[PDB]
Formats: sequence, structure tokens, C-alpha cells
Amino acid sequence: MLNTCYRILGLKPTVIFADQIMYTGFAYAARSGASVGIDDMVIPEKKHEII
Amino acid sequence: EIKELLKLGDLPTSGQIRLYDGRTGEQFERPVTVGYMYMLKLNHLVDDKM
Amino acid sequence: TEFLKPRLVDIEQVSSTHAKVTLEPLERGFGHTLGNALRRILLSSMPGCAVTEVEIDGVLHEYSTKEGVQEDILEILLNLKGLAVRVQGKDEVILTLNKSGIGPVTAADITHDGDVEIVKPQHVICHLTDENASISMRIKVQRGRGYVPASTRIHSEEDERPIGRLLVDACYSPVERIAYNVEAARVEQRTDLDKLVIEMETNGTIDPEEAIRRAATILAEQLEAFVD
Amino acid sequence: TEFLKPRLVDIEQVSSTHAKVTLEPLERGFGHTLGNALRRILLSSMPGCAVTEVEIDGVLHEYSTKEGVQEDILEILLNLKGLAVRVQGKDEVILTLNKSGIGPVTAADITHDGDVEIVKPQHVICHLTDENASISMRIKVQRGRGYVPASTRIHSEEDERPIGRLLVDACYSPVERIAYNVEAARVEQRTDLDKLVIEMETNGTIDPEEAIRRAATILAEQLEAFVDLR
Amino acid sequence: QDVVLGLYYMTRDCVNAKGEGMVLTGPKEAERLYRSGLASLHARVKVRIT
Repeated sequence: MLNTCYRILGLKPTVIFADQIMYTGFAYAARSGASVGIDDMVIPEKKHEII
Repeated sequence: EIKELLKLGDLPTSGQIRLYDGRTGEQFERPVTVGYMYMLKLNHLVDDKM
Repeated sequence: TEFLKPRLVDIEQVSSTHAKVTLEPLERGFGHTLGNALRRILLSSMPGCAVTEVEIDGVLHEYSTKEGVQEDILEILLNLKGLAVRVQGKDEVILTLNKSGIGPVTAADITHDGDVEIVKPQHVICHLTDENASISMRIKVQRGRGYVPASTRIHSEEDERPIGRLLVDACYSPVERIAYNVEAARVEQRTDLDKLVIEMETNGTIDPEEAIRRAATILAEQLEAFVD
Repeated sequence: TEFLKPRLVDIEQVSSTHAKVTLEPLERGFGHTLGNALRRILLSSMPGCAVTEVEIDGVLHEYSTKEGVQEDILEILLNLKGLAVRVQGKDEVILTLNKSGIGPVTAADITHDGDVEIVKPQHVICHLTDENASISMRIKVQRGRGYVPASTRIHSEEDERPIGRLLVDACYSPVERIAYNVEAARVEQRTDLDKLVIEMETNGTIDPEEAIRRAATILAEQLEAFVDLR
Repeated sequence: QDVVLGLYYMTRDCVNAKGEGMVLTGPKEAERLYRSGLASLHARVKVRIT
């Protein structure tokens, strides 16, 4: 993206552009939510049988 | 054990609870792991570093 | 108590419709409030007059077409969503438009009631590829507020509309886009203060300054109860 | 227009150190704009702001515990955070203390001002250990201003103040915790209208209806900057 | 490692949440919708581009 942007445009769009993308992805990624839980790794049903 | 113990607390089995921001009051998307860890301070302080 | 209130610093304007707004200073915990609430008001409660139902000579339903015409129906429909109208005396006007010739169908060609205002009379609607092509249509404009789809409407409408009387989403609210921003304001000992920089771009029909003025004005009108 | 005013019903104070209110009614329409605006300032214009500071000046140099005190400094002050003071007539106060000789240093030894209700004379402060040890200090009880602590205060306050003065975090008094609830008002037809119910929790020393009236007058007067001023 | 996680979450295309196959004249009512709380960010829905 920033390649192509730089290539044809020259540069200044790619600058503001990348700034806005850092901005936006950080914003909604805090609004996106992200975490981990104990059940995000598994207790498979076939545990005793494999044993 | 911890799951029986946690629901004895009436809490979620995995302790995963919907959380609200207050910058707008809303809910986030997914629930989040919640619970209490036992943590440590150090002598390696910005006080002791700067 | 030791309050602060902001100084409306600059309203940077590109066009009649496009315009930008800085708002300094605010103490932390209002910029979001202002931005959130005002985007709510402006996108979802501002009045305006805007296109609702249609009737053309020789029309049934949006999937058929005219011969001697570049467009399909949905093209023109989306060229009728792109018309500015303001009724002036009424809340409701039916227009009439009767075309012939190879005419890139601007909005200027309609027969206007005195109490109707199209801000984009150039507004292109349709086309006749052929000059043999020729039409006679009419355009009901009504006054409302906000955005309601014809989908939700025809879900609402138990009134049978014939095939030829066609239905579409309303943009009463002359707005288009609002986006706000809560930035950091330095006062000498206070960088933890916030501001609120906003841009809005709209259709015609409104000065955006006036739009926010009215949004604020109406919210004021609702809070008058709560002063007491 | 279809406005509606909020008028108070009831104040349902669980305990002496407490207050609570039912408050109604409200509407729909701007009510979430109005919500977030009401509630962010609810959470911001909460406080009242009451417990302030201390100034210690005693036998030796005066920063600040000297020669026969167990209690280093932040632990005497944190033993003053939970100190309960009521002021009645005025909104502002300053106390003083002097003590000496072996035994527990408590609030009964305070040079209480006559217009001050100390509710606990056993609220511990410090201890004196050495036969030689003796102690003299001053405590700034409440009046505050604005909102929570010292950190944000000096972040506001460019003023630098003379000597003795040991600045303190404000964990107060008659605003402890809060919550609320939007119901659907039953007008016979307008059943989607809104009642609110504001659960409030305090120390004693505040009438909640007074908290609420003060709040509304305040908001009226802020917004004088937006109706009378543009 | 974060703005990338962000974007990768945004321009996503589920099938399950809601709002399948209505129409947009453009990303303005996409933001009006998604900031209002109506569409799924991750839902392939008909729009207009220019």
C-alpha cells in the first residue's frame, strides 16, 4: 500500500495517509477489543481416551 | 478445582465478564478475562534509574 | 467550583457545503461528549425537505428501463437522491417534469412551484440517448427530518402504491457526513485540557454553521425544562 | 416543542452516614445525548471535595517525622484521610495539634475549633516513643475545591506555598459512590417516556436533594455561558 | 503489531452478525450506521464507490 502510494503519488499523501491509518487502526483496535481466556486453549473431549 | 471454586463464588466459570468503557459508557465487543494476580514491586525504579 | 468554557476559535471552510471547525479549550471530559452528542443530533434529527415518491409516464418498477436513455431506473433514483430540494411554504410539493430531446437531465428543467427550492438546478438526473426519447414525470418533495429507507417505509406503508408509484430512502436531513475529533489543548500549566475539532460536509439546503447552530439550539430547547 | 421537567420525589437514606434519592421524570429524544452529557458531568461534578491538607512543624527540622515517631509521614496522613469531620456553618476550616510524651497520639488532643464536630476522638494519628520525643503539627481539614486529588490540584495550581505544607489526596466524605437507572415512564399513552432513579451513597453531612439542587443550579449557571452567551 | 491487528479486524467479512445486503450510497452512512450501532463493520453489504 505505502509502496504503491509512494510510487505513483510521490510521497506526501503516503505520509498523511499512513498517519491516518496508524490513527484509525489504533482507535478502533481499542474499540475492537482483544484479550485471551483459558478456553481459548482447549480441554478436548478426547483426553481420557487418548490416555 | 478452580472452576468449581470460582462458581462457588457465583462468578463466571472462566471469570470472563462483560466490561464497560466509561469514556462513552458502552460495552466493548467481547467479554474479558477478569481476576486477581499477585504482583511484585522492585528496587528497579525510574527513581533508581533516572 | 472553577469552570472553563471554550473559545470557538476558527471555522475553516472549503466550500459552501464543506466546512471545518476547531473548538478550544475544553477541560478533559467534554470533547467526546460534545462530539458524540452533536454528531447524534445532526445526523439523526435535523429537518429538511427531500424527495419521497415518484410518478413518471410509462413506469412500473425499478428493474425495467427506458429505451433511448443512458440510465436505468436505479441510476436515476440515485440521481434523485442527489437532488437538493427545499419546499418553502409547504412541507410537501409535487413537481412536474416533462422532457424530450437528447437532454442530460439536469434538475434545472423541472417546472417549479414558487414554494420549492432546488439548490442544484444543474443536478443531473437521467438522460435521453435519443431525441426521439421523451418523458413526462412528476416529483413529490416532502419535508421531514433524518433518514428513513423506503424499505422501512413500505414495511410501514399499508397504503398500496401502484406499480409506477415507486418508493425510495429519504434524506430529509440535508447532512451527509459528520466526524469529530477531541484533541489536546495546552493551557500554560494544563496540557490535560481537551478541544473538539470537527468537519462536516452536507448537501446544499443549509449553512453547516447554521446546522450545528440549530442542533445546539434544539438541544437547548429540550434542556430548558431541566434548567428548572 | 415537547419538553418535560425533572421533579424530585423521595430521599431514602439507609443510614446516618448515607443518602439516596428517587428522581423523575424524563423523556425520550436527545435523551442519550442528554444521557452521556448528564452522566459524564454527574461523574465529574460529583464531588463536594472535602479533605485537604496538613502542615507539620515541630521539635526538629520540619520535613517531617523527627526522632521518636513510629509513623513515617504518609501513614499519619493516611490515618487522617479516614478522619471524619463535619462543618456546619462555614465551608472552610483549619485545625492544629500538639502532643508529647509516650503514648498514642489521637484526635482528642486536637485543638478542635468550636464549630467543628469531631465524630471519632479515637481515630489514631501517630505514636510517641522516646521519653525525649515530642510532636507538634497542623492539619488542614476540608473545603477543597473542584475535584480529586493533590496531583491534579497542583497540575492546576501554579501557586507555590510557603513552608510546612504537606499536600494530600482527597478521599472525602458525603459522596462515596453512585449509580442510576432509566425506567420507562408510564404516561397512559406515552409509556416509553423515561423515569430515572439515582442511587446515591455518601457519608452523612449532605442532604442529597441539596446535592441535586446544587447540581441543577450549577448546570443552569454553566449553560448561561451557552444560552445567554452564544 | 497493533494497527495491523486493528485494520485486520476492521475490513473483515463475516456472515453471522447482521445487516446483510442492503445498500449504501457511500461510506458516510457506513460510518453513520456503524457509529450509530446498526451495521456490522464486518459484513459484505452493497454500497456505492466513486
